Amino acid sequence: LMPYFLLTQAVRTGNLAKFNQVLDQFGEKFQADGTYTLIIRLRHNVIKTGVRMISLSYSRISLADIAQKLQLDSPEDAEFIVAKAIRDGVIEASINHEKGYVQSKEMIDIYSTREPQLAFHQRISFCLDIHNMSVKAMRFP
Amino acid sequence: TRPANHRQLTFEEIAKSAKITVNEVELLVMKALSVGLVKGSIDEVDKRVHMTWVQPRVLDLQQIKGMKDRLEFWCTDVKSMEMLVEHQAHDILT
Amino acid sequence: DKKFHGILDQGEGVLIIFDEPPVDKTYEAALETIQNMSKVVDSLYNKAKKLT
Amino acid sequence: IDAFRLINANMMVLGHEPRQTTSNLGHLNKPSIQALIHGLNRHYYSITINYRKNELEQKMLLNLHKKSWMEGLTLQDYSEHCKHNESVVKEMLELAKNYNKAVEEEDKMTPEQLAIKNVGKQDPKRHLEEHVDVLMTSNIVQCLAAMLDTVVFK
Amino acid sequence: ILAPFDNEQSDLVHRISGDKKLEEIPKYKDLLKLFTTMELMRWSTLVEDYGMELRKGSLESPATDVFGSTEEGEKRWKDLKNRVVEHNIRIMAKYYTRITMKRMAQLLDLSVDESEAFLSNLVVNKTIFAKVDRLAGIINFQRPKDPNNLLNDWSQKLNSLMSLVNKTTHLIAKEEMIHNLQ
Amino acid sequence: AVQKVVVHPLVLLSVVDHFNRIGKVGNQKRVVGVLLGSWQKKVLDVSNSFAVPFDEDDKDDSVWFLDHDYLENMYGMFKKVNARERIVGWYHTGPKLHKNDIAINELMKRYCPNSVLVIIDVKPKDLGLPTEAYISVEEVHDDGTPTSKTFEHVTSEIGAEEAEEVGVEHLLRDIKDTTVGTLSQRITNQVHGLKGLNSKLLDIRSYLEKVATGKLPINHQIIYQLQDVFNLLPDVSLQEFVKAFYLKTNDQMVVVYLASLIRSVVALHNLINNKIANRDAEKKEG
Repeated sequence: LMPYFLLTQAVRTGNLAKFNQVLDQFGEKFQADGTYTLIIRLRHNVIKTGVRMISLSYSRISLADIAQKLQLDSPEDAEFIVAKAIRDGVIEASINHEKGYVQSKEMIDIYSTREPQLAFHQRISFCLDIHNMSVKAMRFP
Repeated sequence: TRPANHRQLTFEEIAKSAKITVNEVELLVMKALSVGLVKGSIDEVDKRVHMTWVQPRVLDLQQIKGMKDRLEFWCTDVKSMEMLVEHQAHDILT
Repeated sequence: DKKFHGILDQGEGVLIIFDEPPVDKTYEAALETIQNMSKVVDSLYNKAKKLT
Repeated sequence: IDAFRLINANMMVLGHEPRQTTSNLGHLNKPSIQALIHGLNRHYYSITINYRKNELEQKMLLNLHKKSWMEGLTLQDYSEHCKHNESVVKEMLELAKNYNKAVEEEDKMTPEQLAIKNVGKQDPKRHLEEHVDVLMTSNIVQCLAAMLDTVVFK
Repeated sequence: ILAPFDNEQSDLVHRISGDKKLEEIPKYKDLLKLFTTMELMRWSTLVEDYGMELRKGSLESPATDVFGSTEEGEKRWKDLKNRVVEHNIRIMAKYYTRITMKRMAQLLDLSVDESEAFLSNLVVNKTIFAKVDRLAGIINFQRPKDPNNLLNDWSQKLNSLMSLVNKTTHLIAKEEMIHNLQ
Repeated sequence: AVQKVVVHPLVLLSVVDHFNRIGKVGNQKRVVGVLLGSWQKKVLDVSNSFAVPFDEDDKDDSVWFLDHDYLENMYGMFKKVNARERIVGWYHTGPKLHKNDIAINELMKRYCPNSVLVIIDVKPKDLGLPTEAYISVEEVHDDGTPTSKTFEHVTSEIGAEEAEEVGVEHLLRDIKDTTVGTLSQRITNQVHGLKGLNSKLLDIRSYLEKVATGKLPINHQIIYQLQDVFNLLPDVSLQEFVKAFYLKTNDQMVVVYLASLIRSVVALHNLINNKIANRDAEKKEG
């Protein structure tokens, strides 16, 4: 686990070339297990973890500050990941491209939204199934 | 006259429809609530009133046609939502 | 110290005061049943998992 | 009910057995021993009976007696139904604590003994599925009946 | 009038009403009429019509008991002022939702700070509920958060509706039997 | 004045047998009889009845007859054989509210002050409760006549009793909907009462048949309620009526989610209670 557990240590963080500090140290180990072709595409998932991480923490952050923290080396596409972050739907709110700040709206009443019932309806119907399976598997005598 | 969607008129509209100034319509509607001809609420800063109940009036053979057609598509709505119940809970009781 | 509840402002000193007893009875008195029932399924190991 | 009719005590003196059974329809219902202590069967006999039933009457006592009109298109004390959804669940915790107790004393003394012994106090196991039916139908009815008035009433 | 508000005062106006011989005074028949009815015009527009009859008639000595001891009068000028500054605040809570601070002080003809001292000692008395403001001047009446009373009062409106649709149904079927019976 | 009425199933049945006994006339007869009962605690009670001889001819249908000697002596027998029992009013078989029942009530009000009537059903088909009762109120008012009197329905239900509940539940022995669980409400008032609201929406559709073609009296006092119904039509779905609805679904389903979670564990403890009785007997018994 220790080479592969050190990989997901980099995923829960927002650093970018921390992925590169793993993929040179244990790039040979991943080809022994035959899994490298899925490993190489985690950089899409590192950057969507990070842009969710930064947008939830900072409300009104300059786009010429997020790139220096993600060691992106370029503010001119630091707008552009945020464009694909909204195109995918990670963060909602707008970008003042004239000024440079990326503002985010504060969250509102998620309790009075329908969506926790969808956390229930998956599990209401599931828990009635295992009660039925406890009936169907019982009376063999 | 207004539908049941809003029926929320403003004080400026009364200043148009009764040509009376702004500083007397509140004295007017407090009389109207006191007599009992209308039942609603009064805002003062957003300059609107939420009328809820009005006194029932009479009507001729034309407003029954309004109560004809507004009643008629309420028939099939009672039909449509019940039709699920005799189809989905049919085996629950024959 | 929660003897009074509210909020304090720094710019001009505005104390937005609000109150609600939110709900406590419905969820956490139903939450502790779940961890009681977890220990029941744990005690099912001492008459089923060991036994059959 | 058991309608009766006399038999002659003169034939009781004769020792002669009356009524000359010519059909297998009499000896269907058995008499009680207490009525047999009395004059049956030395002075009277029993009669098998039934009831004349018809749509003239049978349809119009069924479809007239147990009927209601609004008991179900209405809601039920809306601030207190959810309050009653804690008035059961609160002791259902500690009743499950007894269910977190009684299974733990199994692999023990031969549970036929666990029938005679437990007659002083309440068991969890039967009482623990008792409220589950109650905490279900109180909720599933009240949730469904509220979600039809959203459709029907505007 | 001078008694503090109570349910006992709420039928005290009825116990003194229904009197054939009380209404012989045309003034005082209107006095209790003012406080059974709707809003009372400020305080100044009333005293110009009623702060003068306390000398006239053949009735002056309990009004002299109002007038004579001036410290008894000052306790009775202001308590008569106290009941009529209160008489607005009952029904303004009842018939309004959200009024400005400037509008209420104008119907009381006194200072906006003097208005705030009036609404202070009534809601620590909790006999009129109110949630005032001192930045937008926006006060509001009978405005709790209402988590549960929405669907509760909605369920009330169903049962009032369903009791009414049963009222007409057994009233139509007889009405067809008084024209086309035989 | 009167809260409600209480009808036993005996007097419910004690009209049907008389409707059979005069059913051989064929042509036309309404069953009209004397209703006996004892109203107490402002609640109208109905206990016993019989039927009085009564005929009707169609031409000039204002000629009725009550053989009051049959009303005098048989009630005198019934006052003898049950002194707790007394008169409570009258009834008629009531298909369609016949015309003589405006002064039948005034003919025999010298016995019962609140001489209540009861309209019953002989051919049962409905979705409601097929027993109807009115009350007598009179008015010198509104618009109609100087002498005006119209009947008003006080609510009606079939009361039970510990003696007769033994009888009727033995007399049914038929298709039943007992074992009230999650399903009895679904069919007594969710399958059924939604279609019960049909014949009340369709009932006011039947008065609506006069728009330009029907009967000549128009409205006056029928539309004040109909104006109110579209006015008291409930609130639209824009407010926190949306939001507080999702709020309670997010509370009522959590109790169901806990209760269903318990249902799986209990039957699993039952599963081991069959695996204790399966494996521990095949070596023992064989």
